Amino acid sequence: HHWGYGKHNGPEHWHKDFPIAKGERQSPVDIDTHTAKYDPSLKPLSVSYDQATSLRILNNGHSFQVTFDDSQDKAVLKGGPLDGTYRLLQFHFHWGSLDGQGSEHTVDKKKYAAELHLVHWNTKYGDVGKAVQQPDGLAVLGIFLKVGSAKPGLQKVVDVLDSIKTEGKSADFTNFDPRGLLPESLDYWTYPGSLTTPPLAECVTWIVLKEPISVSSEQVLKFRKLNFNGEGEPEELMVDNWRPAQPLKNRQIKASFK
Ligand SMILES: [N]S(=O)(=O)[C][C][C][C][C][C]C123[B@]45[B@@]67[B@@]89[C@]1%10B81%11B698B746B814B562B%10%1143
Ligand SMILES: [Zn+2]
Repeated sequence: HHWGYGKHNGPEHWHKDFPIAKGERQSPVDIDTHTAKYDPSLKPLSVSYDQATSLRILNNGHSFQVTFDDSQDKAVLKGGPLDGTYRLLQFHFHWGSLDGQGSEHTVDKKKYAAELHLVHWNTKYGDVGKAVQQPDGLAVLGIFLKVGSAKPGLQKVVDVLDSIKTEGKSADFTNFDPRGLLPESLDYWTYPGSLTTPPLAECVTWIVLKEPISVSSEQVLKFRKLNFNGEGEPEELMVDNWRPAQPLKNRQIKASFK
């Protein structure tokens, strides 16, 4: 049992191969908006994506991901709760079988239809493998998706998903601008946590934006046509690829806004 999201290999099984699943700083979590403290010392987040170079889009058996050139400081996250500079490696999504679930973080127990993660790693550690071994190695920018109006900036992604239906498939995905996926406000919540997929490493500063983006029903329906399986294996829709909320334990969620 390679891990997944089903009855026999899903999140409640992960601790057997990855014991840190039951650790002290696991993600995602419920963001209780009334308990999160406004921290007037938190800086605005700096998102510098003007020089981003997308490379490929890939179905990895658990999500689909757009990968970027992280060999230079072209698309970087700085400021906010972070020290130093974090390079964009990839983005991917988590989504549901229906619109009432799909997000990993929840807000006062509310689930969104999907959640976008933009994954960045701290350049002081030189590469992402080294960064995942450090408590401040990664910064993941989390954006909620609700269903309503279409997101134009998402359409270029949606339109190539038919070409990466099954696990292992990839395609050229150049000149994609991730600025088109961002909401107006960069107000955020932040807390120390983990990767939400194996190996569940406790290396992430989470930055979760308050404002969701709206996507259309037709856009999310295309997510739901992807397959967890490889080509030629029984077809199993890539849906509900989200880890549930984990215990907060001894952590404080801080808000950038009043
Ligand atoms: N859902 S989420 O946003 O929390 C997920 C972020 C996963 C980022 C990739 C980290 C990795 B995985 B293990 B070690 C590092 B080296 B090897 B494989 B390579 B990938 B890279
Ligand atoms: Zn993720």
